[PDB]
Amino acid sequence: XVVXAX
Amino acid sequence: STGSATTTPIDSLDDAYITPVQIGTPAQTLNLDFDTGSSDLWVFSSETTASEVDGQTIYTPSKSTTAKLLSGATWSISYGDGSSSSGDVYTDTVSVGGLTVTGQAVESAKKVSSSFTEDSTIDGLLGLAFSTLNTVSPTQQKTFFDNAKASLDSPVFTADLGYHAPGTYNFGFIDTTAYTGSITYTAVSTKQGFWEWTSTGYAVGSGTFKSTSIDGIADTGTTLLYLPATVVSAYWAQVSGAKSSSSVGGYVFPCSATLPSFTFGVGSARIVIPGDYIDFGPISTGSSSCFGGIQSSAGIGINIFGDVALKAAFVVFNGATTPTLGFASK
Repeated sequence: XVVXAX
Repeated sequence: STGSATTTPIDSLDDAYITPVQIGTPAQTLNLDFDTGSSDLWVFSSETTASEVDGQTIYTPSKSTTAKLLSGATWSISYGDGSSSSGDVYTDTVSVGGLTVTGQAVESAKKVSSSFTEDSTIDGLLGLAFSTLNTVSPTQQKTFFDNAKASLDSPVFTADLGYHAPGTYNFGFIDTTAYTGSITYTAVSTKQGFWEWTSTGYAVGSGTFKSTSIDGIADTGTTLLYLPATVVSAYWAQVSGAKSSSSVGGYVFPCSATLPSFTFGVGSARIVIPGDYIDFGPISTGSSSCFGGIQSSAGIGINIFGDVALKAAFVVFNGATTPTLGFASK
C-alpha cells in the first residue's frame, strides 16, 4: 504494497 | 505529557501496521494506520455507506458525549496506490497511548474505495505528515501530532516498527533503551507537506557504499521501499532469477532465494535492512515467485522510505520549529 497522500 | 502505543502488523507480510486509538466519550477504540505520509485522521463510521463496510470497527459520533459536528466541513483524499475516501467531519476527544487531544478533527468516512472495504483490519488512518496536507474544506484541520505538540514534553514522535512483530509509537519523548548507538539527525523539507529528507547513498549486501543523494519521504503508511530505478536494478541484479514483471507490477524473485541486505545512508551513518525484510512472499497463493520489498519509484514521482526501510531503524520525527528526522540502528 500500500502507498498512503500522493 | 507523553503517549506510548503499541503498533502491530495487520498480516504475516507487514503490509501495514495498526495502532489502537480511543475516540469519544465513553471511549470507542479503533485500530488506525498511523501514516506519516498523510495528514487526515479518518475513520470508518456509522455514516459509511453500508455496502462499503466489511468487518471494520466503526466510530459512532451519536454515542459520544464529546462529539460535535464540524458544520459544513468535508474531506476527500486520494492515495498513491489509487485508494481513496471522503466524508464529513466531527471534532472529538482522541487519545493515543495515554495522550489526549480535545477538539481533534475526526473525519468520518461516507465513502471508501474497495481496498479499504476489503481490509477488515484497518478502521481508518491517523495522519502524521504536516498539517498543510490536510484535506478538510473549507477550514483545514491540524493533525493529532500538531494539536498535541504544545502539551508534549518534547515536540517529537518516534516510530519503532517491528519485523513480523509488534513495535511502538511514542509521543513526546525519546526512549533511549529502544535503539543502539546514536541517533543521526538529518534536515527535512516541508515544502510538499511530507517528512522529506535526503539519504546519502546505499550499499547492496556486502558491497561498497555508493555515495549519492537520494531525496525521499519517510512514510510509515507505505509498505515498501521505493527508490530510483538505477538503485533498484543494482539491488535485484544480485539475486539470481530476479526480474521486473509488468504483469505482476514490480520486481519478483524466486521464493527459494536468500536476499542480500540493503544499506541506506543517513548523513555519515548507515541503516542496514536485513535481506529477510525485503521478502514479501508469493505473488499469489502457492506461487514460487515472490514479491520484492524494494521497488522502483519511477511510476510514483517521489522516492518513499516506507516500512521496509523504517522498520530497520528507530525513527525520530522531530516537530520542533525547524523539523528534522532522526535515524538510529536498533
